[PDB]
Parts: sequence; structure tokens; C-alpha cells
Amino acid sequence: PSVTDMSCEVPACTHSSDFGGVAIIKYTASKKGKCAVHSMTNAVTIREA
Amino acid sequence: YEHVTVIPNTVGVPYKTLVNRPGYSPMVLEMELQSVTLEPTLSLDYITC
Repeated sequence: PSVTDMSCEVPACTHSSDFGGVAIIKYTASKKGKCAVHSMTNAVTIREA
Repeated sequence: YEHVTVIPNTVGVPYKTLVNRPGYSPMVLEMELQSVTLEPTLSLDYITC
């Protein structure tokens, strides 16, 4: 599946040794399926696969 | 979480304060005074009749 239009919003952040942030992403998809997530920076790490 | 406030010495008027903690929604408290009493320490000297 393909996704075409997206936005990002960050309501909270705290730079602790645990996971101290949350993000919300909007998307539009052509059909049902599965997808992978990945970060393009080195200083920020993501839990979900 | 510790919070400190100051209230004037008037009976019968409510007051409000705001609690703000990063990462959480804000909270509002309401306070009102009903009575204040003073009491000295006494010692007896003599009596008359």
C-alpha cells in the first residue's frame, strides 16, 4: 500500500532515560496492509517496528 | 508535587489557584476560610468581693 498526505504533531516531551515523548501522524492509504517504521536521525530512537 | 500559595485574611470570600505540571493537564483548586481564633496564656493575681 501507498500513503500520500501526512502531518506531524508533538503534544509532550521530556528528555529522560526512559521513553518520554509521544507523536501523532495523520495518513491516507490506498488499501489495507502492513508497513514498517524507521527513523532518519541518530539521536532519536523509536520503539515500534 | 509541592505547591505554595498565599491567601488574604478575609472570611467569606472564595479564592482559586492553578496547578501546572509538565506532561499533564492543568488543575484548579478552590479554598475558603471559615474561622480564625486567638487565645492567650493567663495567670491569676487576686480576687475581690
